[PDB]
Amino acid sequence: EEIIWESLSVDVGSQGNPGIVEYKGVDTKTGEVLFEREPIPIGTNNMGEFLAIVHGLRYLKERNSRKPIYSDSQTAIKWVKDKKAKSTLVRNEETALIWKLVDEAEEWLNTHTYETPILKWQTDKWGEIKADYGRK
RNA sequence: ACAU
DNA sequence: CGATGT
Ligand SMILES: [K+]
Ligand SMILES: [K+]
Ligand SMILES: [K+]
Ligand SMILES: [Mg+2]
Ligand SMILES: [Mg+2]
Repeated sequence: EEIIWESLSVDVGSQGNPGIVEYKGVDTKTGEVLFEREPIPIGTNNMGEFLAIVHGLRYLKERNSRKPIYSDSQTAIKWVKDKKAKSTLVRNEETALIWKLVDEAEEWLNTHTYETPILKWQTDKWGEIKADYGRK
């Protein structure tokens, strides 16, 4: 089982969990940063990992790319498969922004199609995903 | 347990 | 050490 180097890798970064959430997507081979989301003041790790995959799907579809997406998040991969983000984060004025983005990402999944393979990055074999923030 |  | 999730 080898890395598919022609791929997009995504990852979340946070200050606290729940806390400030951001994410980015990079070229798996070169590490070139392809997109970065502006920090969201309160969210969870798994909400951010979900948003990152969905953004990757939208980014690749816009560019007519058949590349797969790597994520290290078992949870977010399943949420994308199900088209449903099963977060426990409370809904209040401070979490409204992240919940709006998650709701909108789900809505995009339910109104669009894609063949993009969403693959588990095997951290135990390969080390940290190329999109990692280096904060742990 | 596993993945973050 | 704590949190988010299956
Ligand atoms: K990190
Ligand atoms: K990891
Ligand atoms: K746990
Ligand atoms: Mg991750
Ligand atoms: Mg990471």
